Amino acid sequence: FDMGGYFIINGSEKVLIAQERSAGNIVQVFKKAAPSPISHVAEIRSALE
Amino acid sequence: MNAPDRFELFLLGEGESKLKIDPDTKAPNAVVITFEKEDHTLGNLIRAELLNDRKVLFAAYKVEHPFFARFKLRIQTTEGYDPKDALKNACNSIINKLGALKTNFETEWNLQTL
Amino acid sequence: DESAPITAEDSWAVISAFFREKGLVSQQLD
Amino acid sequence: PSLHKMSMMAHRVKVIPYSTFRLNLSVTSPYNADFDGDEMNLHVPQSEETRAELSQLCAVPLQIVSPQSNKPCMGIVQDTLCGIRKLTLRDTFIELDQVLNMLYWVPDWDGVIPTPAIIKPKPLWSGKQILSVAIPNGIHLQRFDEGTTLLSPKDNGMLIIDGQIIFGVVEKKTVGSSNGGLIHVVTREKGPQVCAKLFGNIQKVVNFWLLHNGFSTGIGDTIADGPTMREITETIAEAKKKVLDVTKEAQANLLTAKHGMTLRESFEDNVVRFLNEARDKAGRLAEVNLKDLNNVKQMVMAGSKGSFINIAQMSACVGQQSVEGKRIAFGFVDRTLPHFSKDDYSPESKGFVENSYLRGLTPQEFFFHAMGGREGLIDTAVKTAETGYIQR
Amino acid sequence: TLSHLRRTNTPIAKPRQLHNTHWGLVCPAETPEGQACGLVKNL
Amino acid sequence: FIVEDDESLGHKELKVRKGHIAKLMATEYQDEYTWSSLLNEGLVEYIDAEEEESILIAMQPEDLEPAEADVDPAKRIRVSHHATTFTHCEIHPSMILGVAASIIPFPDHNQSPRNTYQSAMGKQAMGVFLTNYNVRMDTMANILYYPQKPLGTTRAMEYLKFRELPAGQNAIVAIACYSGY
Amino acid sequence: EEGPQVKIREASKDNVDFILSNVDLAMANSLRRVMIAEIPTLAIDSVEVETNTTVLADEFIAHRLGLIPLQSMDIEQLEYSRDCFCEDHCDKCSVVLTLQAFGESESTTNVYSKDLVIVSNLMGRNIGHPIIQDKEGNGVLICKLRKGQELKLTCVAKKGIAKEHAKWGPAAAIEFEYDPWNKLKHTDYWYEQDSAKEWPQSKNCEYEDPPNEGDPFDYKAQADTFYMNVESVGSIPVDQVVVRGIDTLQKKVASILLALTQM
Amino acid sequence: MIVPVRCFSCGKVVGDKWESYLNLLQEDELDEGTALSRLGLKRYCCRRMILTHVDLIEKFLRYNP
Amino acid sequence: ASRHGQKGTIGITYRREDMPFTAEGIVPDLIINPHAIPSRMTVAHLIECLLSKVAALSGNEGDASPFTDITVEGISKLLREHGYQSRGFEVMYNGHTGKKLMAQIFFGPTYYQRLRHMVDDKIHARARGPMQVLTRQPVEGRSRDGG
Amino acid sequence: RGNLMGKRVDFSARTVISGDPNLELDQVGVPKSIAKTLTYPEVVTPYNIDRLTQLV
Amino acid sequence: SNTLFDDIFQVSEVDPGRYNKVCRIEAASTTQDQCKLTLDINVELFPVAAQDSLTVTIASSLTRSWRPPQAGDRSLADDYDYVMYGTAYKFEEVSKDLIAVYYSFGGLLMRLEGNYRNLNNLKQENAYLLIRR
RNA sequence: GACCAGGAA
Ligand SMILES: [Mg+2]
Ligand SMILES: [Zn+2]
Ligand SMILES: [Zn+2]
Repeated sequence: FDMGGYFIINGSEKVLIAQERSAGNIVQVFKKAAPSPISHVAEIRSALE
Repeated sequence: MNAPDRFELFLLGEGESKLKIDPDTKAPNAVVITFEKEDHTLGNLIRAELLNDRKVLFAAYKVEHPFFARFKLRIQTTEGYDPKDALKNACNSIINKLGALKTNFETEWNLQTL
Repeated sequence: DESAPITAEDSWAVISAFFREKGLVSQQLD
Repeated sequence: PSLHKMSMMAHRVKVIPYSTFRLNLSVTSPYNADFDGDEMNLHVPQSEETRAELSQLCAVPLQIVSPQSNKPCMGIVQDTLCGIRKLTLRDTFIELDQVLNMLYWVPDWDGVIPTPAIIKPKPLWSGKQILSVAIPNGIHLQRFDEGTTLLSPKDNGMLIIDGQIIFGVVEKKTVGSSNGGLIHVVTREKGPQVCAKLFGNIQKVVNFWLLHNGFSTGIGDTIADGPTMREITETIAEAKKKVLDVTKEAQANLLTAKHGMTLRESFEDNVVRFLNEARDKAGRLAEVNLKDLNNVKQMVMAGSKGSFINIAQMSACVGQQSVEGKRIAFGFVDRTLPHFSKDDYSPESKGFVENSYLRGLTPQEFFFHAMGGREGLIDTAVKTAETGYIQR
Repeated sequence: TLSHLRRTNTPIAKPRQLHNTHWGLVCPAETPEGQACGLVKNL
Repeated sequence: FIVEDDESLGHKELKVRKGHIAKLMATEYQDEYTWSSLLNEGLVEYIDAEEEESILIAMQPEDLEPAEADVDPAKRIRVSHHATTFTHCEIHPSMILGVAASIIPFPDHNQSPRNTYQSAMGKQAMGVFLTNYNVRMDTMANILYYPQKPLGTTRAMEYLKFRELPAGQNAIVAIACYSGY
Repeated sequence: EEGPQVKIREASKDNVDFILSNVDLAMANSLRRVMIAEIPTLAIDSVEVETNTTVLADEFIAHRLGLIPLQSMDIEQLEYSRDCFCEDHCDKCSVVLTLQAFGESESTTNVYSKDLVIVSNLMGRNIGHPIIQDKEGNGVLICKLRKGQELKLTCVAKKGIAKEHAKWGPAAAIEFEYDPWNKLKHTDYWYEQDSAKEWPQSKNCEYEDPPNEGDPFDYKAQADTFYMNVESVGSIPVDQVVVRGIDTLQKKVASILLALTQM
Repeated sequence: MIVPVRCFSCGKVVGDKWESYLNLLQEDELDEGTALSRLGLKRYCCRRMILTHVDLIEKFLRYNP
Repeated sequence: ASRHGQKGTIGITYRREDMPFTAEGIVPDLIINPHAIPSRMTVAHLIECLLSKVAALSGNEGDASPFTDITVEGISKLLREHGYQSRGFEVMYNGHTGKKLMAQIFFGPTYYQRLRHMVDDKIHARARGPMQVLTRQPVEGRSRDGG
Repeated sequence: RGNLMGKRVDFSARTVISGDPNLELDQVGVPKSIAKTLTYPEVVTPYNIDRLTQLV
Repeated sequence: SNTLFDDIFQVSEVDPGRYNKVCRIEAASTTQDQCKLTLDINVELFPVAAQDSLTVTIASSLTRSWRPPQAGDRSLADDYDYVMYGTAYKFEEVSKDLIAVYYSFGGLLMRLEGNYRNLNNLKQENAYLLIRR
């Protein structure tokens, strides 16, 4: 019945907890609120796959 | 771990007595018997039967806490009549009734064929 | 009628075969 | 956490078996405690001086009436409350056998069987009557609830004279921790001590009586009967139409904005308001339909737990779900869920839960309810932290 | 054990709320209550 | 599921037909036609969040497909399939749920957070965690003496093996006031 | 015939359906309680284990051993070990059972209560023999073995009562009912529409006359007549659970008089 | 993990009945609500006792020493 | 705990004779308070019970799967088919007196879970004991015998 | 803040609570186990001297 | 030691709103048109429908605990069919020669409008109620 | 004992 998917490091079973992050290479526009000299910004966090 | 022994429900503790009788101070010719190592089985049954005794003015019982196997019984009677005797009489009554009940069940059971 | 519409109870059969293949830890493995 | 004076109080020890600290049910609320697994600290003074400080300043009885709000901060609750109502109806009479036990159970009792309210055919006592055996003399209290005569027709209000109940049902308004309090009075009138004795007494009797009356609740109690059900469904139905209209209206540019609101801001105000009128009506529809014998209504009436809205969503309709005030967003482009078509401003799309909890939510209803629910848990865990720093 | 192997962490403009997009990908209900509410999701 | 109007014979309909269901359970009784089968025949298809944007999904199929050319009082209140533009069908709504949540019975009858609790509490319950428990030397573990499968269950429990390795016992329960204990 | 009466409605090895009549309800109830809680029985109460190679833990097995019903017919002529005079136990106050089991077969080997055997001396009284009602006469399936699985332990059964542990309970459920047409109004029927339609009539409705609505409520009335059913686990035969309970209760009510007297 | 002797609620002896209930199923091809009843299990506390039991020992058994 | 976020501790144990009983001889394993239900609105609990009662009687697995065609009405009909009243109430008798309860009780199976929080693992007391080195105050934690 | 305005302390105890219909308002049920651990420093005096010797 | 009020009434109405076992009663006097009556009554114990002609007494007798039985050997001040014991809790002057008294029989209430029995109805916990026919 | 990490009324 064991489903596996874990590691055994120094005896104890370790799970790798999935990490969430913003996708990269993606174009997004945001309004930069009231006190700003900037009014809207287009970012892209870009990286090599 | 803090659980009491289970036989404490019925085995009398050392230097304990089934009955302790003290008299009700609050009202005349009335009395309060504490039944140690006992529960509803006996309590309700005796209360029930004193309620048949015409000379009994009052009868109640209570298990003051459930952790502890015991119950207080209060009996008031018409004067002259002694609650102690009232208890006595009620008891035999129950016995005799159970006597018939025994006899009678046996006698009926004898007749089955199964 | 092996090309009939599919009922609601039928979906489970599919769902059953999903887990036959992937199991509950598909992702961690793959 | 200990945010009150009342959050630490002095008690008398009673060494007992088993491994839990046991405490009187009525001191449950000023501690904030429930037995769903919560532990509690106990400190023990070491000086003669310090025990004095405890017993003289911070003993439970002292802490009863409280300066937080010039009213009692603990009262009769839960079973004992739910039961004290049932006990004191006009309906409720008590045979000799039992009465005698109820009396003896009151650990003070002058040993005087009070004359039964009904002497033949067959002597009966009434709940009112033997309950008052617990209420001490010179305890004089009088309240009028809406539409009370001196001949209280509905068993309203409360008329207690010299520690004798004359009329009215005992419940939360009386035997709870109200300003008018049966408690507020007994403390202020007889002593912290006498009053703390009162708590005990009232519960020994009521609890006993309730033990032999029994009280319960089941799915049965959430069932809104046939006609009232159908009649709810139309109450919703018609308001769904009310919305469809104001929608069409705002789609033809006939609708006129209110002062300060967008054409749109104005539109939604009507919709949200129409759907809450809907829910609330359906709610009251069920609440009225429920018989006096309905256990849930019985708990509501005593004020032992639950309120109108609980009955509402269990029996009638859950209602509109909300996040950040507004209905459900278009997280997807121009729609709430990929199962919907675009620019859908209907109630179904934006998170009105048509169904009762009894009938069960659709998968859409489920997910929106979920969305709303999560917002709850967050600003709970938030208002917790913020509350804390504020207090500090 | 299962539910521990379908678990997601999400460090650090409004992450905690149940988003529409989360439909069918994440459990609407199975989240921790408190410091990590809605920040730890389950597939 | 994939939906196309793809029917000379009538309206819009799911690629998957009761024939495949036969072919599927054929292979189930054998314990050829796998999940990967449904996936390369293109009766079914993977959809992320982005691609989800541009489709239209039917909840139930059968219910949300043929039009109309009495109703149960007790049942809930479902909307409709007024749309013809369907692209896909939900395989089963109950799979929006996670593992823990998939043990909660009738969770669609609960206040929303009452689910969120139990879908955390069940992770503090007790039972048989693995059958090899006897041979493992884990620092701390609890096993239930006599675990029972639950009387009320979820179709999704089947896959979670919950019936074969339970968490509790079916207790004869009374909801009553008694001693006030 | 005398005081309270009985009529028996059905009877078996292990079930007595009957009717108590002319009695206080309190009395009828007390018997009920006694039958459950206070009639003496023999059950294994100590288990010394020499070898265990099972998938089942020592005490896990021990616990089950307490639940096997043992012949408790002549139990009244066995002493309570607490009062017997030996240090620990003897033949006068206890029965010794022995269990040896080894997975001889390849197929799974079964350890049943039949595999117990009394080592102690019975002084020829009906006692200690494990109850077997089993069709193929195996009794309680205690445990399962594979191959080198060996179970070797020793049991000491003693006299005891349900108050101390339920293992000593000679009776299972006890059915108890009265006034099947609620003529005493001892209960108030919850309903949606018709208290009559929603609530099922009891079998015993047939054994009392229906109330007939053209009638004033009888407040004079009182519960006598009680439809009971006793079911024995087997350690004692049903009829005896009834009798011994009657007797046991009586002995109690007696001990009270007796203390009243040393007073 | 192996059949309980005796039903928790009422206490009726139940541990003898296991193999029978398994046989009333496989061989007799009865359904459970009858197979249980054939074994004179009527008060539902006793019904649930057998009907909802998961006999894990049979798995435990399959390991070796 | 049930599967509806209804965590409880035991408060007392009663033997069978003290427990309230259905005339059928049945008796609860467990008694929960009625005041659980209304503020929490955990209707599924109630349905689980009604459904599970049928399942025990019928010996057919109870489907309490989420979105389906099972209605309380449907379940109620089966349960009445089996002889118990439609909504799983049942008249009960007091254990101490044998007298009927004036109320009928909601009564049936319900899957409960034993949780890892047990009291003899929790309980703790100290009066003089190991002290920190740096601060010379009591050490922390039940384990270490702290204050 | 954590060593002075607050401290871990001697002569203290904690455990699960449950409520009692049979305790009086102002008392608290203490487990025998804790009663046996927790101490009160009582001064030998003619008033208590015998009772005190009895406990010792 | 003696009786305090006496009259025969006839019921205009029987109301049991929301109450399984109790009904509030509405009667007026045969003798005086000046004399009304409102009375919560235990119908389970002694049933009533309207137009019933009931006799109604008061009296202060026939303090100290209550003794149950032996009443075969006792002076039952009842030749009656129903008797309660309650408390006078309001003396309402409603103009004229008109007065009302309010009694409470442990929750069962009663209001009595009249005039002339000024020299009778005291504010006494000792107040027994009696009904025949 | 520092320190990090995770989970509870
Ligand atoms: Mg809590
Ligand atoms: Zn011996
Ligand atoms: Zn059973």
